[PDB]
Amino acid sequence: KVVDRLDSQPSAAFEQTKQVYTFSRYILGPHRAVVAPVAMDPSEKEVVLRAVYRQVFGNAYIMEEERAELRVMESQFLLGELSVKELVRALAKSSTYKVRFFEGAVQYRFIELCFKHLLGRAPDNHEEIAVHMRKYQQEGYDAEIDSYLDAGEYDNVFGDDTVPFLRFRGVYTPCDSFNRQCALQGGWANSDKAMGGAALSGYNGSDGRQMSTMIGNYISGKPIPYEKVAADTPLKSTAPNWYARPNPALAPQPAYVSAKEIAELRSRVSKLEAAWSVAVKQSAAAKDTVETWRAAAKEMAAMRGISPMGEAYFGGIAQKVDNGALAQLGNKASSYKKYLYAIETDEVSRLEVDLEEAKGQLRVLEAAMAKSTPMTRTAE
Amino acid sequence: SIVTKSIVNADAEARYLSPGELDRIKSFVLSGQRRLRIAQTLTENRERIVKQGGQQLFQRRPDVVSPGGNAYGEEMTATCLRDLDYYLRLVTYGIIAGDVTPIEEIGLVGVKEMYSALGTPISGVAEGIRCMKDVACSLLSGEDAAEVGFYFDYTLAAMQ
Amino acid sequence: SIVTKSIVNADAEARYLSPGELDRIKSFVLSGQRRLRIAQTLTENRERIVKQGGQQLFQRRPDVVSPGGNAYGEEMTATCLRDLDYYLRLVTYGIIAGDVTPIEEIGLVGVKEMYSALGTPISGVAEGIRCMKDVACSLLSGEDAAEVGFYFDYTLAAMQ
Amino acid sequence: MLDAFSRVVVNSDAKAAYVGGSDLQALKSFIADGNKRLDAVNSIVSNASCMVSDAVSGMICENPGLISPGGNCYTNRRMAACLRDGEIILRYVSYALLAGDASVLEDRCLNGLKETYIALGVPTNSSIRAVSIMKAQAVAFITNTATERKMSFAAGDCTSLASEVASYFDRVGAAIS
Amino acid sequence: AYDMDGTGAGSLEPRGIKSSAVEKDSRCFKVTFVLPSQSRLYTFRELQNVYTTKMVPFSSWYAEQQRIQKMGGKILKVELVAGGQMRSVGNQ
Amino acid sequence: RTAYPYTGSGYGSAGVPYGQDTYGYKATTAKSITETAAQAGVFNTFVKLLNESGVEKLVEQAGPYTVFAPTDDAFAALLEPHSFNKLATLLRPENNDALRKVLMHHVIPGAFTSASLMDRAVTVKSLAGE
Amino acid sequence: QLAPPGIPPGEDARNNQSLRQYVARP
Amino acid sequence: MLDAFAKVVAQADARGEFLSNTQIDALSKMVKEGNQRLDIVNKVTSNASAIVTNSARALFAEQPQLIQPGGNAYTSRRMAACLRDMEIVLRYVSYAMIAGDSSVLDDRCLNGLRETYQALGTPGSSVAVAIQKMKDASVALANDTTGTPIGDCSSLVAELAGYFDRAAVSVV
Amino acid sequence: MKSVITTVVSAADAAGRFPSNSDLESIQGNIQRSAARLEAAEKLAGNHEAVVKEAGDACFAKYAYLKNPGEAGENQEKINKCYRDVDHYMRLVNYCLVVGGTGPLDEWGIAGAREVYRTLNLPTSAYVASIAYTRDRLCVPRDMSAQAGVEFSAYLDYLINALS
Ligand SMILES: *CC[C@H]1/C(=C/c2[nH]c(/C=C3N=C(/C=C4\NC(=O)C(CC)=C4C)C(C)=C\3CCC(=O)O)c(CCC(=O)O)c2C)NC(=O)[C@@H]1C
Ligand SMILES: *[C@@H](C)[C@H]1/C(=C/C2=NC(=C\c3[nH]c(C[C@H]4NC(=O)C(C=C)=C4C)c(C)c3CCC(=O)O)/C(CCC(=O)O)=C2C)NC(=O)[C@@H]1C
Ligand SMILES: *[C@@H](C)[C@H]1/C(=C/C2=NC(=C\c3[nH]c(C[C@H]4NC(=O)C(C=C)=C4C)c(C)c3CCC(=O)O)/C(CCC(=O)O)=C2C)NC(=O)[C@@H]1C
Ligand SMILES: *[C@@H](C)[C@H]1/C(=C/C2=NC(=C\c3[nH]c(C[C@H]4NC(=O)C(C=C)=C4C)c(C)c3CCC(=O)O)/C(CCC(=O)O)=C2C)NC(=O)[C@@H]1C
Ligand SMILES: *[C@H](C)[C@H]1/C(=C/C2=NC(=C\c3[nH]c(C[C@H]4NC(=O)C(C=C)=C4C)c(C)c3CCC(=O)O)/C(CCC(=O)O)=C2C)NC(=O)[C@@H]1C
Ligand SMILES: *[C@H](C)[C@H]1/C(=C/C2=NC(=C\c3[nH]c(C[C@H]4NC(=O)C(C=C)=C4C)c(C)c3CCC(=O)O)/C(CCC(=O)O)=C2C)NC(=O)[C@@H]1C
Ligand SMILES: *[C@H](C)[C@H]1/C(=C/C2=NC(=C\c3[nH]c(C[C@H]4NC(=O)C(C=C)=C4C)c(C)c3CCC(=O)O)/C(CCC(=O)O)=C2C)NC(=O)[C@@H]1C
Ligand SMILES: C=CC1=C(C)[C@@H](Cc2[nH]c(/C=C3N=C(/C=C4\NC(=O)[C@H](C)[C@H]4CC)C(C)=C\3CCC(=O)O)c(CCC(=O)O)c2C)NC1=O
Ligand SMILES: C=CC1=C(C)[C@@H](Cc2[nH]c(/C=C3N=C(/C=C4\NC(=O)[C@H](C)[C@H]4CC)C(C)=C\3CCC(=O)O)c(CCC(=O)O)c2C)NC1=O
Ligand SMILES: CCC1=C(C)/C(=C/C2=NC(=C\c3[nH]c(/C=C4\NC(=O)[C@H](C)[C@H]4CC)c(C)c3CCC(=O)O)/C(CCC(=O)O)=C2C)NC1=O
Ligand SMILES: CCC1=C(C)/C(=C/C2=NC(=C\c3[nH]c(/C=C4\NC(=O)[C@H](C)[C@H]4CC)c(C)c3CCC(=O)O)/C(CCC(=O)O)=C2C)NC1=O
Ligand SMILES: CCC1=C(C)/C(=C/C2=NC(=C\c3[nH]c(/C=C4\NC(=O)[C@H](C)[C@H]4CC)c(C)c3CCC(=O)O)/C(CCC(=O)O)=C2C)NC1=O
Repeated sequence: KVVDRLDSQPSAAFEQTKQVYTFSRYILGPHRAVVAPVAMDPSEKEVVLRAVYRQVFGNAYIMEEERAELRVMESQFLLGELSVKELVRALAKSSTYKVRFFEGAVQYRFIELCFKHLLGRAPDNHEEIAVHMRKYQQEGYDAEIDSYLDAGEYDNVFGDDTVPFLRFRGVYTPCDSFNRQCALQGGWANSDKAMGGAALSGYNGSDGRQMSTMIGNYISGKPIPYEKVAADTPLKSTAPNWYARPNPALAPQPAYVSAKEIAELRSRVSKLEAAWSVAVKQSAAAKDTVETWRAAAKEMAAMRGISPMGEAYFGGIAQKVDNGALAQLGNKASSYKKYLYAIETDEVSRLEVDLEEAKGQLRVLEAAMAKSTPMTRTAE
Repeated sequence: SIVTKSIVNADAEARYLSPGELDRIKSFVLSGQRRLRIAQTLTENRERIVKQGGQQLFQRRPDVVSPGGNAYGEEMTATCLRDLDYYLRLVTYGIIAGDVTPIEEIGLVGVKEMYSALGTPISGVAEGIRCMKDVACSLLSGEDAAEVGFYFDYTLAAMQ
Repeated sequence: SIVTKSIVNADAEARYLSPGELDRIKSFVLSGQRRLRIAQTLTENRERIVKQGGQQLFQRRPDVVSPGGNAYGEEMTATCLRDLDYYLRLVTYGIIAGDVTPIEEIGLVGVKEMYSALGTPISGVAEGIRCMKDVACSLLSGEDAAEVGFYFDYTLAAMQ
Repeated sequence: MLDAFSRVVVNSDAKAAYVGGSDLQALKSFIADGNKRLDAVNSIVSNASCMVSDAVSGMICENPGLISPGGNCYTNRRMAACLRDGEIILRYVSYALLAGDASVLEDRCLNGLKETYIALGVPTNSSIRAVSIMKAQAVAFITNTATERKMSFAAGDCTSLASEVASYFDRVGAAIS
Repeated sequence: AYDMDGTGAGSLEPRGIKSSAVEKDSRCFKVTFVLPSQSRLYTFRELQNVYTTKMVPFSSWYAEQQRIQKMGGKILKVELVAGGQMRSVGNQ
Repeated sequence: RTAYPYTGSGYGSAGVPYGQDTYGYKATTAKSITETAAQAGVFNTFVKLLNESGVEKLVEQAGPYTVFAPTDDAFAALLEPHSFNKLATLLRPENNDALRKVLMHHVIPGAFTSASLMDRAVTVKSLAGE
Repeated sequence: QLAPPGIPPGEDARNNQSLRQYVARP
Repeated sequence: MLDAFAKVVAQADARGEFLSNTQIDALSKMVKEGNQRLDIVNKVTSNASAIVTNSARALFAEQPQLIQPGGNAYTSRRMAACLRDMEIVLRYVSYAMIAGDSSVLDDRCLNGLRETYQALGTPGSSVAVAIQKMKDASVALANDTTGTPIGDCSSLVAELAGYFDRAAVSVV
Repeated sequence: MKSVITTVVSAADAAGRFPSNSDLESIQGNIQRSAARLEAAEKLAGNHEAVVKEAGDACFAKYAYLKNPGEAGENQEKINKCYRDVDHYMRLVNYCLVVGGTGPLDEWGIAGAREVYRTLNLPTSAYVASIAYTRDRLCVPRDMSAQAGVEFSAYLDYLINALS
């Protein structure tokens, strides 16, 4: 039993943060929970208002000429009768929101943006998308914003005083839906005006189509390609800055590939993962030279004990026996330090590291070979 | 293998094998069935050899297992018998090969550097080999023990 | 000596010594007063440096003097301390000669062959010289105990 | 929220004054007793865990009716919650000691804390006794007169910090009263 | 000590190859060549490998590379693996 | 039975010849900088400039270099409005010294491989001096 | 090395004397 | 006799100038050194007997002609006067170390010491050997930790070596 | 991580402001407090194997029930993986002293430790009886300076506060 409750449930009375957030990517980056305190200074009402305009507009840039329509609902928050969940309801029902994300958007793109902005959650399966389409056609835009917020999910996750954030939930109910979140919040330096093509399709930046890619992955249950999760991603904004020996970062697609060097790489991963299957099996029994004598060497050393440390005279000279737990076994400081160097010393781990350096290189060399007819080649 | 050592001496002279050097191989391959029996009877007595040969090493050198000794503790005496098991393995190679060059290139060249780097008394290692030779030779006839006794004694010389 | 190595090195090229090579001879004869005094301070502490050094060696290596060890018995331990006196005498020659070449030409060329033939553990002779180094280095000043310790560390490196 | 140097600007702004040579005296005393302030905040957050269980368990040993059936520290769900809010109160107190002003203890933590405990059912008279035990420990660590933990300071006296922090604990003892 | 002490024509030492290496120079090349014997058919000595790749010091590359040419050999490649290029001092 | 055998003959070996082909010290198959670039067929403009400017004399030296030669598409990308203002006068037949300083900036002393530069920021001085 | 005889070191009186009235020290 | 602080004031008064802000900060870092300067003076006076009697014992070993009959340090009174001069020079060098200025050392220890040793016939080159033997015996005793916290005393030990060198050239 | 620099650049970037004057002032306090805590990181780098050995057998002398069959010290392989864990916690404290704040102990040594010690049945009192031993062995002028011993015993108590 590792986790005890998910983030879709309310927090228990004995915790500050939730449990699934404590070892997630939540602790590592900017996608955290900003809460408004009980009594707010006007300087720290900006720290809550700049975080709302980050999330709810999805890194769109509100000019001050067009922040002037929001001063009526800003001041109703700065007074203090609109909570954060009621400010974002009126901000979604605004005019500057419907111009940006509704009035040129296909209905798939508007729902997946409302799933990104109001909830911290890319759209999970298909019949959830379908039922949220099937209010707007029957009830209009007005009641459909009450679908996301006036259900159990917003109250259990954000309450009424937290600004929405992209949730790194730990447990994902399809495991595909972790990929959707990384394909939708795709970059710190990105925004939905760019990802939806809403600046290049129109005239001087206005009149854009907010058209969606990855529509077919909603209907047909199909995974996201791994490039859209590893190269322009929240995982690079929340990068752990580890030493990882299989480094997950997507290398740049090279110019000047050749089908010769792909065939040598494709062959050598078959030499490595066939070797891995015959070395994993060989290990766990006969890997250790000093293991068959352990029961014979453990029955030989079990006599001549000195309780008041400083016995074993061996003549009249003195010997300084120490009764530590480690040194009673005959071990040194290098006995526990050997577990740290087993990456370039083990034969089972050297194979697996060398295998996945190669499928890293093969996944980007193959994909650069997906290019065609007028290609100029090289001599290595 | 004497077949290997017998060809390298002929190529150095740049000539075919002499009529005498050919008699070496047929007299060696003739005794192949005998060497397989000798080395095999030692293989079936590993625990009786390396354990008995090891405990006797702890009576003639009680300091290697006392506090401050190299083989003090459960692990250093477990690594203790590991070295003895290596050398009994190499002696069976030399018997089937008819040469000490298997033992020489595996465990005799650079042995003083390895053990000096580990702090292990080389005089205590050869004492365990002299104790394994008595356990080994006691399970074989005098006809065979005098033959296998050379491979044990050859390693003692190089280990000093 | 520093002068000897400069003359033989310039003879292999068949030429005269250069100003850089003559400065090393001037810089060496200037320190002759300090070298003659440091060697005198060690020669006056023979019985303490030797006896003190061999006393600590038998606590870090109690097996060499126990039953079965090389230096077992009064006559053997007497020759035990006799060897430490050889290397203390050689160290005073190196401090005065300006380099370690007397220690090498006397008692370092073939030292591993000598001690392997006598049955003596060479690792114990290097442990006994390291104990004499601590005793001899406790009778000297700040910078005079540093260089004298280098002549004791050279002997141990060449003895392993 | 505010600290010590911002209170003397807020006070000197309703009178439209510059902050000159007279008002700079309470602040030069603040920046010269600064190493004593960090040495007092370090001495409190370094014992923060053991102070709270010292205090909640003292709240039980004097009042056995808190662990009785239906008591407010009955299950493990409720006993752990009482150890949680003890750690929040000591956290917001030690914020105000570091700044030099209770302007952050009184608007984040203490503002609305009393009426929250009424909606839950937390007894206030026993939760006073917890903060009072915590006050006895925080003035014991600052003055280095804890009987079982001697931190190592330079020689001097911190009686004003031991009385600045006692008033911070009495605000918590007066707000939820 | 070095090969360029002025020894040339009309000196007491016989005429030979002179190198431009300093005293105890430490530059080495890496060469590759084939050198047939061209005398085995009247001496009848053993057969030896004539395809060589080895590191040769700067001090001897003029003499070696001039000897391989006299004896019919063919040099297939040469590179400098140790030393600097156009260094004034620091070749020792 | 292993994964990474060791090379060598005789007893205590694995069955792999020394150096994987009995060649302990193998001969150099790689070729010079100026001809390995002319062989690939994409460093056409670059190598032609090294011959016309005179920088080819030091690109062939034995010194370990780390060249950053620009592809032929890079030299064709100089038609940008900005970069053209800076380098359009290098086309004049009298500005050869200015071309040598712009080319010699790509020859770095030392052998920096793409794997040694992983997660490391290094600063050096080009053969031009900057 | 040392000041002249009798002059307390660092406390000379000819320190900043102008040239037009400088007296040479015997 | 004036210390390092009064040396700055004595130069400023002959200019008629106030001390500028770059001179006060050079004096506020002399205060910041402070405790490290008193640690040096404490270490060379606590061992002041051992510095003299070891450097003397090491001076007649190198130069045995000083204590032969006919040497300058052969008798009881001539030997005691030899150890006396070394304690005086070591006393005034520690006065200049606590002051930060060599003014007291050449005011009343070094004025006429060269002409004194020429009158007596004392070999002043051998007196300079004895100052240098006391120098490194106290330099090596300044930069060992032994109850001090770990830090950099490198500029102060270089300052202490300068006073021993000034006394050793003002004697021959 | 969590350093002095990372808190003043992430609070700035949340606001959208350049490095302000109160930012560069806080990095000056990183210059004054530096040599105190870079003096305790070097004392830990050159003497850790003698600290970890002495801190490790304090765990087994205090609780000798661990060496029973069934517990977390039943053989030589688990005992080596015990002294290894003390050398991990001691190496992270050396990383915290070099960075400046509690960056490395949070993300590499705490964030998940409440879970991996429950499933593997590792008792956590046995972890803190090794860390509390080293905090009580600190003789503050002998081992290091007095201000280094504050910076050293601060992360030692930060860790005991997180595991208890
Ligand atoms: C080991 C030292 C070397 C040495 C010393 C030596 N000195 C003397 C005699 C005198 N020294 C002084 C010195 C001082 N007088 C002062 O007032 C001061 C402070 C300003 C000093 C440092 C004086 C006045 C004398 C002569 C009077 C006396 O006897 O005290 C002597 C004795 C010479 C004699 O003939 O009596 C010795 C031996 N000489 C050496 O050989 C050492 C190298
Ligand atoms: C009262 C609680 C104590 C006490 C306090 C004193 N502390 C004094 C000096 C002091 N404390 C520190 C560490 C502090 N400064 C920092 O920068 C940080 C963290 C980043 C901390 C925790 C320092 C550096 C100093 C200065 C002395 C030193 O160099 O170690 C102090 C002296 C007064 C002063 O210097 O201002 C006092 C009185 N002392 C006590 O005895 C009670 C119990
Ligand atoms: C260089 C000689 C040493 C070294 C010296 C340091 N000492 C430091 C502080 C310090 N020094 C003293 C000695 C001195 N001060 C006095 O008041 C008296 C007696 C009246 C003496 C003899 C004291 C008392 C102190 C304590 C000051 C304090 O800590 O408050 C010091 C700086 C401390 C630090 O930064 O850690 C240094 C560097 N240290 C060395 O490594 C060499 C060997
Ligand atoms: C000995 C005094 C301890 C003890 C230790 C054991 N730990 C075991 C496994 C283990 N420990 C950790 C945490 C550790 N690894 C890290 O990388 C870091 C920080 C960088 C830390 C603190 C992990 C992740 C694991 C599992 C993987 C592994 O083997 O390292 C362990 C083995 C238990 C088992 O195999 O069932 C032991 C015995 N046990 C004790 O009794 C005290 C608490
Ligand atoms: C353990 C046996 C593996 C291993 C696992 C790691 N997984 C890490 C993050 C992570 N793991 C999952 C899988 C799981 N979570 C789910 O929600 C679902 C399905 C609904 C599954 C199967 C996911 C989706 C994620 C990413 C989500 C997140 O991080 O919040 C992880 C941490 C990596 C990191 O911090 O960068 C590890 C180490 N790793 C192993 O070595 C063994 C083989
Ligand atoms: C312990 C000394 C008390 C006690 C505490 C209980 N509190 C319970 C719930 C609860 N506690 C707080 C206080 C805390 N949260 C904050 O945000 C702040 C200030 C910033 C503080 C001090 C709150 C707000 C709540 C309710 C909401 C929540 O739990 O998150 C609680 C649980 C009651 C239950 O299980 O029904 C307990 C037992 N109770 C006691 O008897 C002593 C006196
Ligand atoms: C400068 C690049 C020279 C140089 C000259 C030095 N002069 C020193 C002292 C000094 N200078 C003067 C002449 C000065 N006083 C005036 O009133 C006028 C003109 C109106 C001038 C040029 C005098 C009279 C004196 C002595 C009085 C005094 O000490 O102030 C001097 C210090 C000498 C010393 O203390 O022994 C120097 C070093 N300095 C150089 O290095 C080059 C040669
Ligand atoms: C019925 C149960 C019961 C208890 C548990 C104690 C709890 C307790 N401790 C103190 C008093 C104190 N309590 C602590 C707390 C601690 N001491 C430490 O060193 C640790 C950090 C921490 C325990 C983990 C401290 C430091 C003092 C001050 C005196 C001292 O211990 O040095 C006080 C108030 C003052 C007093 O009574 O004198 C109380 C109620 N008393 C009880 O009646
Ligand atoms: C990383 C920081 C760090 C430390 C704190 C020490 C911790 C430590 N201290 C000692 C060793 C010691 N420590 C002390 C100190 C004391 N004993 C007392 O009774 C007094 C209360 C206290 C003075 C403050 C003494 C006297 C010894 C030597 C005797 C002993 O080992 O107990 C040893 C044994 C090896 C040694 O001598 O150093 C170790 C590991 N080492 C470190 O590397
Ligand atoms: C087949 C050729 C061959 C040999 C012999 C060999 C020996 C060998 N002996 C070792 C250690 C050791 N060897 C000994 C040996 C001894 N202690 C004593 O008291 C005796 C004098 C002596 C004989 C038992 C000990 C105690 C260790 C462990 C040292 C340590 O753990 O630090 C080790 C290091 C650990 C390991 O086994 O990987 C090697 C490699 N390797 C080889 O390839
Ligand atoms: C100047 C260079 C030099 C050296 C070093 C030297 C050594 C030397 N050591 C000898 C014996 C010996 N050496 C030792 C030495 C030791 N026993 C121990 O336990 C220690 C580990 C070790 C060092 C103290 C012993 C015990 C003997 C006598 C051996 C015997 O009698 O069986 C002998 C034979 C007897 C003699 O002639 O004295 C020589 C010649 N000769 C030289 O010319
Ligand atoms: C008989 C056929 C043959 C030739 C010609 C030959 C040349 C030859 N020239 C060399 C060097 C050299 N050659 C020169 C030559 C010149 N510098 C200039 O500025 C001029 C352009 C040029 C004179 C025309 C220099 C300066 C070196 C030394 C290079 C250095 O030390 O870096 C070396 C390296 C070894 C040594 O210098 O001793 C060889 C082997 N070897 C042969 O087997």
